[PDB]
Order: sequence, then C-alpha cells, then structure tokens
Amino acid sequence: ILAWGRGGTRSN
Amino acid sequence: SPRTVEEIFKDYSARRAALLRALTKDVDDFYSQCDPEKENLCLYGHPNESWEVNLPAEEVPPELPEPALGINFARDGMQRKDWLSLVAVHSDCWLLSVSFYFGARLNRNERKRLFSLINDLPTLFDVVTGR
Amino acid sequence: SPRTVEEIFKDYSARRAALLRALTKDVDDFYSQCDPEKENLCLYGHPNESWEVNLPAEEVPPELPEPALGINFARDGMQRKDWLSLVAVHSDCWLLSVSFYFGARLNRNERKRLFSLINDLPTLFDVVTGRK
Repeated sequence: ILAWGRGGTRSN
Repeated sequence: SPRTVEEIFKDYSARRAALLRALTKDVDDFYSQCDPEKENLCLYGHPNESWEVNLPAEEVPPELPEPALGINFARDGMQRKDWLSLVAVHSDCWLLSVSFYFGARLNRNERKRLFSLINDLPTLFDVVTGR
Repeated sequence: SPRTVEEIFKDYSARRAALLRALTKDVDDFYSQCDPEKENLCLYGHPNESWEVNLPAEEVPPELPEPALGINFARDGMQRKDWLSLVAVHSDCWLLSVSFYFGARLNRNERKRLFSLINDLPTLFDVVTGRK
C-alpha cells in the first residue's frame, strides 16, 4: 500500500 | 487573518499554488532541501505563493495548524513518486486544516460554501499522481 | 484503513464522539491532564471512541495527521473557556484532516458528499462555545 518507507526520531 | 469565505479561499488558493510549485516545477530544489541529515523538516505554503522547507514553528502550541513533521526522514527509503504522493496528501490535509481553522466562526452554510470552492480545484495528490 | 465514504465517516464520527466527551462530560479530567509542567501533550480521539492526552509519536513522519502539539503549555495563560475553545478548533481541524487523509483517493463528488455528512454534525468549537 502507500506508506512512508521509514522515519526517524522526533528532534529534541 | 482571513475571515470571509472569499478571504479564506484566496489564502487557500495561494498556499496551494506554493505547494503545487514545490511538488512540480521546483521539485528538485524541494527534494534537495528535504535533507535526511538535518533535524525534522516540514513543507509550508504561504499566502504570498512562496513555499518553504523549515523546522517546525518556535511557538508551541502553534497559532496555525502545522504541516507533517519530518518528511525528510522518509525521503530516501521509498519510491520518489510515492514520497511525493504522501507529501502531497499530507499537504492537502494541511491546507484544509488551515482554511477551516480560519473558518472556525463560519456557520454551517458558510462552511459548505467554502468547501465547495476548495473542491473546485484539483488536489495536490491528484495532480502529483496524475489522476 | 477506512476507504469508502461510509467507512471514513464512521471513523470520523467515532473520533469526534470521543473528543466531544473529552471537552464536555470529562472536561475536568481533560483539563487536569493538560498540566503545563509536562512535556508537550496532545488530545487524540480514536475510532473506538476513546480519547487520551498523550505525547506525540516518537517516530516521524507520522502515519496519520497529528493533533495540535503542546496544548498543555497554553492552559494557564488564558481563560479556561478560551483555552477549551482553542483546543476545540484545533480538534475540529484535526478530525477533518484525518478524514481527508483517508479520503485522498476519493473523487470530487465523493469528497463533497463526505464533507456534507461531516458538516451536518455541529463542530466541537460550536458545542464548546455554545454556538448553534
């Protein structure tokens, strides 16, 4: 389906 | 801030034109600015028809609804047309959120009128996917 | 994920019912949970009709559009009725955003139908502010 391939931790 | 149906649609149309340009004519510039190496980035469209890739807003909670956070983190891990398609859908949602944020005080008939105007333009998702 | 206008609108109605409860029947619980000392918190409504005040998701970008971040930071710097109105507007916008995320593949006429169903429900802002 259509989904983000991966990601990253929210910056903080 | 925009308050009437026409004011809100003028703002919507200009922000949409910005985002459409970022996703089509300026896409290589936009793509390159969404550097996975930087902190989390968002794509904004502004009422002067300029687009901007930047960190989320300083002020928390934001005055305006904010766009999807961290789109640069997903850029390299999927097909480019799919990343652009998902940026487009989140950007479509953000436009709608901004307009009905400004339109909070509109009544039910006025809200229908605003949506019908917005619904007169193709969405970013439809243009980007060629639908 | 919801795909038809019927599925998307039932998902919308369920999230909205949860948020309406948070801002009316359970407003004292919601207000108390939004402690300005804590990290940034948001108000989520889910399609099982549950509401929660929680951190945002750690991994970004998110699958769904996210609600307004850090609403607790503003709680004590304004009148309570105005803070609740602001939460209500942002929660109305979030609900609309989620539905039209699921509805990305709908055509123009289906999008018009979806909005008309949503527009037949009073907004959280109107309920909270007492507008009719």
